[PDB]
Amino acid sequence: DDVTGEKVREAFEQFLEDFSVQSTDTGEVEKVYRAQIEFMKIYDLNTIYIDYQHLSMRENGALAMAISEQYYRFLPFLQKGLRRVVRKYAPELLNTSTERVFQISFFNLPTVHRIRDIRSEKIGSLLSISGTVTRTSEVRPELYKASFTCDMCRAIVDNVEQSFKYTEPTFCPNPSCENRAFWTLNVTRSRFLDWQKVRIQENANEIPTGSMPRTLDVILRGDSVERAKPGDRCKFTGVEIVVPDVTQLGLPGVKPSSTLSLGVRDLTYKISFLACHVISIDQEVFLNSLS
Amino acid sequence: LRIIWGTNVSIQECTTNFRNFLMSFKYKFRKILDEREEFINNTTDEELYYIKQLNEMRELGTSNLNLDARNLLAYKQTEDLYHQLLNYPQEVISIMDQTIKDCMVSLIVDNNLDYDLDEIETKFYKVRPYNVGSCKGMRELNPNDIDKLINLKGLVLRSTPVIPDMKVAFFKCNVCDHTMAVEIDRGVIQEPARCERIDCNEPNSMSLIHNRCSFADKQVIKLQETPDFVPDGQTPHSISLCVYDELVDSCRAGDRIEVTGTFRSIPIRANSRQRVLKSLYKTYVDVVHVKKVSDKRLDVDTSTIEQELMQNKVDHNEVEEVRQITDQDLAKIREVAAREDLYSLLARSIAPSIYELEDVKKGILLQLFGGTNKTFTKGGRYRGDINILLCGDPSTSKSQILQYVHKITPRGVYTSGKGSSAVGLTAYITRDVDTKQLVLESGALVLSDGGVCCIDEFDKMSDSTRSVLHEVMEQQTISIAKAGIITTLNARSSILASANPIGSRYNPNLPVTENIDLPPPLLSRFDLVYLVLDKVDEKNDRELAKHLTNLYLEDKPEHISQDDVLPVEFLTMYISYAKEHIHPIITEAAKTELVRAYVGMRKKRITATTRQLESMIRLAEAHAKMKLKNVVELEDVQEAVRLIRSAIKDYATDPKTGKIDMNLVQTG
Amino acid sequence: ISSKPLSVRQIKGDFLGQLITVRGIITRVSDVKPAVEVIAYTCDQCGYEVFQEVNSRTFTPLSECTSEECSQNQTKGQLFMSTRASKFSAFQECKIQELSQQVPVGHIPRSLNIHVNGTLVRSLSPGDIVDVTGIFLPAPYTGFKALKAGLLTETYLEAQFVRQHKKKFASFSLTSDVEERVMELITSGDVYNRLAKSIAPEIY
Ligand SMILES: Nc1ncnc2c1ncn2[C@@H]1O[C@H](COP(=O)(O)OP(=O)(O)O)[C@@H](O)[C@H]1O
Ligand code: BEF
Ligand SMILES: [Mg+2]
Ligand SMILES: [Zn+2]
Ligand SMILES: [Zn+2]
Ligand SMILES: [Zn+2]
Repeated sequence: DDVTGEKVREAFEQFLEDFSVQSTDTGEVEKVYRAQIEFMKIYDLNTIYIDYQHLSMRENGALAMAISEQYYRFLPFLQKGLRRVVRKYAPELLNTSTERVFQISFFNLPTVHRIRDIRSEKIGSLLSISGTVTRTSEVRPELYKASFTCDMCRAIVDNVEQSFKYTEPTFCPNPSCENRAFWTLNVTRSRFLDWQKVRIQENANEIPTGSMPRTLDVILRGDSVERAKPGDRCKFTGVEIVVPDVTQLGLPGVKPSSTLSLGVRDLTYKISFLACHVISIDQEVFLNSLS
Repeated sequence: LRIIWGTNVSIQECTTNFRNFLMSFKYKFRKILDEREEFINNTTDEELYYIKQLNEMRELGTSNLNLDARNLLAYKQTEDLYHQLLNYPQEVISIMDQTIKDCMVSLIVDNNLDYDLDEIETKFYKVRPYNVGSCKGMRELNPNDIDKLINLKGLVLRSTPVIPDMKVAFFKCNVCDHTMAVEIDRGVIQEPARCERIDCNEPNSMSLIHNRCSFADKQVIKLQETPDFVPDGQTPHSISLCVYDELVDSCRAGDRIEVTGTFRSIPIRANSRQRVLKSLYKTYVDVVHVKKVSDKRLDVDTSTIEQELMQNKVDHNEVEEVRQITDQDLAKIREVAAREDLYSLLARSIAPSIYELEDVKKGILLQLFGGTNKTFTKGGRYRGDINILLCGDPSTSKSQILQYVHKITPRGVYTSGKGSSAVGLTAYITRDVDTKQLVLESGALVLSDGGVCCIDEFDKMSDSTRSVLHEVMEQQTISIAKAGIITTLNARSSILASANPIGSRYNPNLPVTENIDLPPPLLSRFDLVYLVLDKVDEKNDRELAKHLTNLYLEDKPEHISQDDVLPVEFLTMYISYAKEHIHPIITEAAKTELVRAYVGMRKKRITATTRQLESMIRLAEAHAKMKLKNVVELEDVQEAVRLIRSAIKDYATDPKTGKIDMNLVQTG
Repeated sequence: ISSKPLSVRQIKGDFLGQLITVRGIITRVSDVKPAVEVIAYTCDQCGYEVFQEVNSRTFTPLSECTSEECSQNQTKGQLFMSTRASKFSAFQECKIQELSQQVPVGHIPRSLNIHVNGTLVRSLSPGDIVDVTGIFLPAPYTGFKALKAGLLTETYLEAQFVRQHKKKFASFSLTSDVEERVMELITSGDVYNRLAKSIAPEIY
């Protein structure tokens, strides 16, 4: 286990629980986060808007630095912390009516880095990227939690959550099996997450002199899917993630490899972006929007 | 003894000799080596060179030391280090890195600086040698020259997106939740079967989590060879450069660079045949140093790379993007600007070999300076590029002028008519051999961004090809909408064009427009249109013949000119400095003069349009920059109008007919 | 038999393995690339250098140190390639072509592959008319497997010596013998007019 991850998770829980600030001149001191929990419970939403400045003011920004610098490891800890917060306050919306996959979509980050400004050191961190939507994919279901039927000692077992790579349960409903031959999925019991791969171009203004617009592929999940418009300037907030690449095998330079009987896997990757918050950069509707 | 097996490198001797060279290097030694005793200046040659440089490097906090090879050559005791580094760059460079760390620690400790030593201790100091011998070409590299530091130079055709490079991998036994750390050794990160600790032992216990791993940045750059010497019947080659760390995104496409790196050969895998390598190795060149700035060419425009400069500062690439100006050199710039015949001197220092084409040489210089790049912060912009057309009789030296401009300019592409196509310029789609996936490259116009695109034999070019010129010609950008690509490309390229009047020889009978034979839209965009005319003048022809013959007197002749001309290095310094610091503005008197000239001009021969006004504005701005002024004055506008009148030979042109009288068309 | 220059058509399967001289034009010459003769692996666990010979277009690397100790002891040493320690050779896959004189009536010229190796590289350029002498060696069949019927062999010519029919201008050295043939021309007198009338004497 990791002590730092659990400690940061409980610190996040505490900071969320005791979040306090004056609300303007009216509303007195409003626990905006704790009240917005039930505000989004009213519609049973699935997003929790974590403004960066809230996380940044407390603990002299140490919590914000920890979250931004190592988001990928901390995210499941934050999920467990949010579940515990729901358990302590406002537990009425936890069940889907299994449990709603609440989305933590950060925003109001300090700076937005361009596609050309993407760097290999900052992978696994949180940032914002601004580009032009050029190609979007379909809303194809993505396997997040799966139900597996064991070829041996046959039965149905759910809650075998899917990882980035395929995962199957080593333990069986009848333990005498302990075999993983043909664990079979089923439609009615597995759980899926909405998925979408959007291709973005570099903006015209930020194009370097004498260079082509570098592109990028961005993954959209949850309620943030099907939000972008082809040809619409949009900003994406999330974490840089690497995905396997089978094209860059003939490129010059040595290649990462493993040894384990060769026991060798050709290891190449290309950088992509998993996004959480995306925004676009009757006359009564327009009037309502009008100040 | 104790040498590394397979090399003559001994750690103790190499470290000692490099330390002695670092402590005891005097630039007077190099000047003696380079036959610069006549040019020696002990006012700065006696001081410790690399010691002062390392003091500056410590003060600034930069982590990269750009070491010169000939510096190692000059100092006698470290002469062998030159060959050792040339033959064994990897181990020798690591040794130099350690020696720099030790010597910097010693320098800090001896001076007894108060700040804590451990704060700066944890930092990798990298030495980036360069200028390691002559180019030698690249096709001549025998396989015995593997892993030897070499010097290459050429154009940068294309650059790949940054590719992450795994160096440290993170495994995790899922049941025991134990994180794993394995480094890289010659490109392999071993998979552990059992766990690192003694918690559990399983055959397939851990799983790789790629995101947790540590990735370094690697970018592949395609360079096209431009050797000084090329064997007969050889087409230009292409070598795949590989860069790392801060050098990522340092080089943009179209940059004539001078790259130093390590020659490398790598086995290549058969297609879909798992883990079978072809015997014939694939050769690629590593990158340690890049020399963008050269004294034979103007510096890269600051305006175009201004946005990228902040990103470079973030990266701290430590590449010399723009050459720095010495203080005494700035004083020399000021005194040269103080000269009375600054204009003639600068004009004639451009293409010194060309004879008696002063008006044309001028226009070329005014193009080289350029107008003010005004930035309308509300929206839109105006660029100070000036485009020149040279429609003239044959054998008038126009192609030579284009060649000289192409050599001088930082990012220029030479093109000749039918050797061009619409898709050939702008941008296109192509398939790389290595990735085997479709990529986008840059045409001549995009590669000429921030420079001059010398377009030769303009008239022979098709009307179809010339159509795309308008977009980059007027608003200095190209917006393509083709199969798969929909975007806008900023091509701030000043077009220089040479053409022959239809008939190949100017017809006195037909007007200027009919001889030039260009559509009014394309013709009007050209700021200056030069009617170079070859007239049979006995005195002028005699002088030209004498000059050309005197060129043939000796094998490597110094140019035969009566008047003194500036060094090309100093001219590049002047032009770069004037372009990048000074941004002139217009005055009320200049405004009135511009309006009056535009009105009087608009009163058959081509009719002046508002493009003529913009050309006058840009020419006045360019002239202001040449004198080093921060404002433009009415005499500069009058000079611009005079240049416009002289380029088309307005005095000798008939007023209403448009025909040219040959008696009055005589020149100097 | 090596003295007689042979056209490409006359290089039948009988001449395989011999030393032959083929006369024809050179059309395509590849760039010089490093070809692996023996590849050297380093196993740091047992401190042994193991060398695997390569004698084909392809090969396969190793996983277990095949030296005595790692194969014998329980220690299983990981071995890594070393390019500098390995053996390479300058290699060029040229391609000679039949001349117009050698082609029979009605046919078209056919080509033969040449594998120039070692220090002999860069001695052949496109458009050259040469008599390359080499060893006519066979190679395993490389085409489609369906067309294969038996142990079919693709053939090449490992170049040994190159003789240029027309010497290059850039390769002139005034050796004493060239000096004498030349001064004999000088002493002939009126070298300009004699050389002028010399070209195409059949034209009056
Ligand atoms: N005024 C001149 N000054 C210098 N060289 C000249 C001049 N006029 C002709 N030449 C020489 O004659 C040739 C003609 O130049 P070139 O650019 O090839 O002609 P064109 O203008 O037809 O393209 C070149 O070798 C050039 O050096
Ligand atoms: F005869 Be020239 F190239 F205009
Ligand atoms: Mg010409
Ligand atoms: Zn089972
Ligand atoms: Zn374990
Ligand atoms: Zn071994």
